[PDB]
Amino acid sequence: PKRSSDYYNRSTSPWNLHRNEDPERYPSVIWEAKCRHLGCINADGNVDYHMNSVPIQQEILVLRREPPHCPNSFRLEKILVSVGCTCVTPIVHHVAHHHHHH
Amino acid sequence: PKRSSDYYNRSTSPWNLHRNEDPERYPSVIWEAKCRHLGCINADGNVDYHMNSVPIQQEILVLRREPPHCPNSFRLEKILVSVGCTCVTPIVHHVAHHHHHH
Amino acid sequence: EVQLVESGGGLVQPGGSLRLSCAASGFTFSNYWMNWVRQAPGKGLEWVAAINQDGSEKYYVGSVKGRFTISRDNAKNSLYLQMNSLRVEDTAVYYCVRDYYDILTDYYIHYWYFDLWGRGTLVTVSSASTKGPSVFPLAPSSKSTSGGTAALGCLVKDYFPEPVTVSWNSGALTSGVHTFPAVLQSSGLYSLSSVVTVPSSSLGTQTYICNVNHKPSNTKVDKKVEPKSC
Amino acid sequence: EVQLVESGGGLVQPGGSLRLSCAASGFTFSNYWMNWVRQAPGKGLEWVAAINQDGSEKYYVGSVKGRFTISRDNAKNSLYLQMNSLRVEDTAVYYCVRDYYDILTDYYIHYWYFDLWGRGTLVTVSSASTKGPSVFPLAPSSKSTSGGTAALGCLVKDYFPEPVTVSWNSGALTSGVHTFPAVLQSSGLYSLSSVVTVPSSSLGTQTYICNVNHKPSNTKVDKKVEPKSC
Amino acid sequence: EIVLTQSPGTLSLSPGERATLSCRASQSVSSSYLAWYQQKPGQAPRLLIYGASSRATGIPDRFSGSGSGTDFTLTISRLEPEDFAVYYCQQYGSSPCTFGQGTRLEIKRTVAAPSVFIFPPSDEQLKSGTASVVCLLNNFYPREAKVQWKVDNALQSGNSQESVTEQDSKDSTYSLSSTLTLSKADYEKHKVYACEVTQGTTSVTKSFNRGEC
Amino acid sequence: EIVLTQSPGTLSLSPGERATLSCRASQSVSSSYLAWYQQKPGQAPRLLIYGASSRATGIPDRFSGSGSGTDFTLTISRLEPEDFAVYYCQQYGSSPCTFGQGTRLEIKRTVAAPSVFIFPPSDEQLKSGTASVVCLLNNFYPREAKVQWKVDNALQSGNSQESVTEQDSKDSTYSLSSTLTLSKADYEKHKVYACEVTQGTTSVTKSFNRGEC
Repeated sequence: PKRSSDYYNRSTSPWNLHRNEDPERYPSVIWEAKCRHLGCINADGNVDYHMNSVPIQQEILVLRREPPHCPNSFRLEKILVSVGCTCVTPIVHHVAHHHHHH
Repeated sequence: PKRSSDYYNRSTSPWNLHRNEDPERYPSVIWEAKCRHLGCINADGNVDYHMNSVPIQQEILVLRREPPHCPNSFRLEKILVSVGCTCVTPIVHHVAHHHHHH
Repeated sequence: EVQLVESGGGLVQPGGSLRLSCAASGFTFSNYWMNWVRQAPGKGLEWVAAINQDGSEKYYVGSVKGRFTISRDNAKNSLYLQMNSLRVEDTAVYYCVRDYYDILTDYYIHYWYFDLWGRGTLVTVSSASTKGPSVFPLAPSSKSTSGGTAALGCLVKDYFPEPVTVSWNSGALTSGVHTFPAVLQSSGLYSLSSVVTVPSSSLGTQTYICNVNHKPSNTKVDKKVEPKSC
Repeated sequence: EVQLVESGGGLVQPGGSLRLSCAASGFTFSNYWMNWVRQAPGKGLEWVAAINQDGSEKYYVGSVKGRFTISRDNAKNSLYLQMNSLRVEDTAVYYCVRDYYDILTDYYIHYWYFDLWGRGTLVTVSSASTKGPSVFPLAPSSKSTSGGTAALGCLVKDYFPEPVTVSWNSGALTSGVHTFPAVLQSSGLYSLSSVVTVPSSSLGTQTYICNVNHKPSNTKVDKKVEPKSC
Repeated sequence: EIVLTQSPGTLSLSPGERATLSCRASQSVSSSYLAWYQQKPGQAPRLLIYGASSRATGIPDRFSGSGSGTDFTLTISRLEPEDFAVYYCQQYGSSPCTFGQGTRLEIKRTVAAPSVFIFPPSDEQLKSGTASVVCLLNNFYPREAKVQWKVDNALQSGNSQESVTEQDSKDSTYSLSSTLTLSKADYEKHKVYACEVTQGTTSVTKSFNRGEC
Repeated sequence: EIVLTQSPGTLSLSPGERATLSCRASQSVSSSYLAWYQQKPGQAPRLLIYGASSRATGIPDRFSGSGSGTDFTLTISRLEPEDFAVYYCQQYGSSPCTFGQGTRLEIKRTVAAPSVFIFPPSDEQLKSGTASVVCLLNNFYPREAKVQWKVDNALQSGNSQESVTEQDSKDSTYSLSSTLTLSKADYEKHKVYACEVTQGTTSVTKSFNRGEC
């Protein structure tokens, strides 16, 4: 059993996971990432406000029993969930080919 | 119809999305994020190697027809997929409460 | 036709609050990132805060951390800057600016430079009270000591905050008029002089009145400048 | 009992390659982040590269970008540093180090400091060729000019690379021996002296031989130092 | 943060001449993301150049930019009267966006000596307890002039303030005001008030005797 | 990058004395993540302190650390002979981890004058075309000594190299070698070879005459 990732704590754009519980859901327990700071944590450990922590969104397939309280075989649905956070700036940067492909 | 996020291009840990296609999959077209650089792009637009771009992993529910080539009603499965990348360092940083809750 | 008009500026004491507004017109406001850029009197340009199209991203300069808040209302074509815990070094003209962008394929590319600027709004952070000027004459001699040319004027002293306007003979005298930029005195109040060179033979035949307007205190001073005859 | 032992060091020409290895023993190697730290002769410590437990993260100092590669084999309890396009300023003793960590609840906390160090491996990057030393006597006078004490020695000249060992009378003479640290000459070759002060009355009754070993060239020189009698 | 250093601080040239303005960055600017702005007194800045060398919309051909990495230039091939303003460079290759401190481009004309006038404080001001003595230097060139105050031949220090107008749009000259502030009691204790204006190898002293014609 | 500046470069104290070592950071170190290492000649560094004030395993009570932000101290309440080594501070609050340049802690003893010896080149070396003239300063204190070479009374410059031993574990002295390198042809053109050793207000010159007893 491998140790669950600590990226949420070591990221320059750290996040906390919030539990979402509903009986009309599969999985019933869903973990949503909420960015810790508006800014990003620089190399020195300080918050820089010329950078922003933004949540990465993903469309997840969840099972919904129609009519309610009837689990067997039906049709599922899609829901947007925040998986983690990334650090952005207002600039689209361009960097050489030798730094690429990793 | 809202413009799909450009975080993959403005992130300090940028990524590219690779298409995964299989007839025994729902959704059949899956987008996997692959980190562009080993390092992270600093504020100046340069690659810093005392930081690392790491992919954020998420467990997605995918439909698998058993026996193959029979779509109607059966039992689905879980698969780990890379959604995007984040910037990490070897240090777990600690920052004051007024910079928190955002 | 495209325009940005800022409002909300004024005098505020240190530790005070002020909200700036910028009205955008002639373009699709929601298509653009916007910024606030400031300029202290007689100094350079300085970035303050940035905001993206839908306000999901907000960026700030190091010196305004936790004190200033940038926001926008895309339905009201408005940009805002909430300024709390104001400091004396926050005194500046604040400009509302629009950022250039491109659309390559179906991808939006923001560039952090400004293709449109407002006219700016003056923000004065000081503990000095609003006061109208004390207008004193800079009287010419009745008998000249500079040939055919005489200088006369008005010393516009101890007013706060900026600005003042000075006219001569209700705007009928403009030629050879020099209204000097205001200097901040050690008292924290401004002072300036407005001068004019006229023919010394006109001193007996022509009345010279400086009209000093100070909108912050709603004071207007009309001072007749008479020759200092012996 | 815990240990880190580096190997792979040696002389390499500028533009060359070298692979360093570090063998870990006495602890669970896979539980730790590891680093390479270097020290140029007579200088300070400098971080080179870091690697996490499973090698999913690799960090490097600015000066080794694209040239050095850190890797590990958790089944073989080994750490590696692949050094390509080597430069003269890469000349240093390279240390293999283990990073301290904590386990708070079920969470692993890495700290970027080193609770265990290897003994290091010398990496010399130079265009100078491996050469054994030329051993010359530092002969004492038969008739002393320093009272009862005479100094004698061996000048160990023009050898490359480091290290050399110097002993006297096959290790039987240790008291009052001073083997000086090597100095890099303008030729790119090293030179040192090894001296000993003995009673001047012993010069006739005792033989003095310096034993110079130079493992890089597999050369051993035994030089009898005879008094310079007139 | 990238620091932008502009050179020279002030550039004095005549219409028709070529202007070369320099912007030096403390570190390399990504993708040559350097812009230039022109700002005239009382007005907002206006974009001239972007991407180091591209002209903004409506910008004439006489304006051109060049450079990469850390060194950038703004060139005006033939100066027109309207081009005399303050110019700022700005980088957008590094977060946060930063500006240079500016280069003021002023009109070079012939040396003109100023008409010096001295004004005693008004009797009206004297009842408030303060005496302001004003010295006016009218329509001179260049901007640099040394103004010194003397009270009964004793040179004054720290009790004056100067103000200079913008360059005149018609004759390209400057005017300067120097104000000497004294208490009424100090003003009444002395007789001779002198304003000494030095421009090169020439000094002009304009004076008055308190309570005299 | 956080730059760590250590002070003093060299600290000369006797066993029993208290040692105070300083580490100054160019910027604040997060969570006081500062470590100290001791390194003896020919050996690898050894961790003493972590988290600015905590002792590593097996480290005696005489070693203590303090400080936060930018200023940190390493204290040795009572120095023992084994504590004389080089000490490095290291920060791990900012990426990348960086080290100070070190403080060498050396044993302070009484001033001892060196026994000076001069050696002409061997006749064996002379056939190779090079002459190495050696000057030995044996068992002196302090480490600082001025060694000058004179050839027929002409002061030499740029043709010598010095080497100093580690502090002697028994008497706490240093020994120094100074080597003068000349071609055989230059060596044979001159007669008097002198090595001048200055220590304070005293100079000792040890010499020889080439081809003389």
